[PDB]
Amino acid sequence: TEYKLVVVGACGVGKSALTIQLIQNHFVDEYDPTIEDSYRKQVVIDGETSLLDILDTAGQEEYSAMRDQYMRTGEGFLLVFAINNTKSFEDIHHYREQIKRVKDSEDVPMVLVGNKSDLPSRTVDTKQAQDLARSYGIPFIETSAKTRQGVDDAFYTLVREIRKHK
Ligand SMILES: *CCC(=O)N1CC(NC(=O)COc2ccc(Br)cc2C(=O)N2CC=C(c3ccccc3)C2)C1
Ligand SMILES: Nc1nc2c(ncn2[C@@H]2O[C@H](COP(=O)(O)OP(=O)(O)O)[C@@H](O)[C@H]2O)c(=O)[nH]1
Ligand SMILES: [Ca+2]
Ligand SMILES: [Ca+2]
Ligand SMILES: [Ca+2]
Repeated sequence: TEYKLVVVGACGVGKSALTIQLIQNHFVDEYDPTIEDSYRKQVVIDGETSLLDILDTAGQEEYSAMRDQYMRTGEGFLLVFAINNTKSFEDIHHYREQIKRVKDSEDVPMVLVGNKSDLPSRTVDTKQAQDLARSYGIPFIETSAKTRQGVDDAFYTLVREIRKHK
């Protein structure tokens, strides 16, 4: 079985860093903000293997029929913010609504990902993230692409969410 995962979130939250840690097991500090490529990876989850197709999104702050098309094939979404960036946590709501639009559906598999948990200076409290995730009916996973903490879990959890949805 194959699963199409899409990684979304505001500029600079760690979309590309998270994805490259999962795929290539290293942390990148300066990854081109315009590159929007897909990656492949077979993984074993709860005894069952899947081929993961992960679409790293980028682009400009704008509507794009082209991007809508690449994202409509997504079966699950990683909603990423950075714990030291309040604006990125506020954008989460807008990302979820855009997903609902492109998929014409309220119950798309999704996980909320609070990235950069290695950093000391957090502006977004765990409790606000937990309540937001609670209201959406989705899991919330803290991660650090730098240390690799939570990275497998973020993606593995999204796959479980997709599996349950069928
Ligand atoms: C630095 C490059 C980068 O990482 N960026 C730019 C920003 N790009 C987007 O968010 C692209 O637009 C979307 C991405 C993913 C989805 Br799902 C939907 C959309 C989209 O069409 N819109 C229009 C309104 C948007 C918005 C987002 C946040 C706050 C307010 C409005 C997203 C990430
Ligand atoms: N401390 C820390 N820095 C990160 C983490 N993830 C990404 N970064 C850095 O934050 C910046 C944004 O990363 P990037 O993945 O390019 O953001 P994107 O625009 O969402 O793809 C880069 O300089 C990364 O090296 C993390 O988990 N912890
Ligand atoms: Ca990127
Ligand atoms: Ca344009
Ligand atoms: Ca409808």
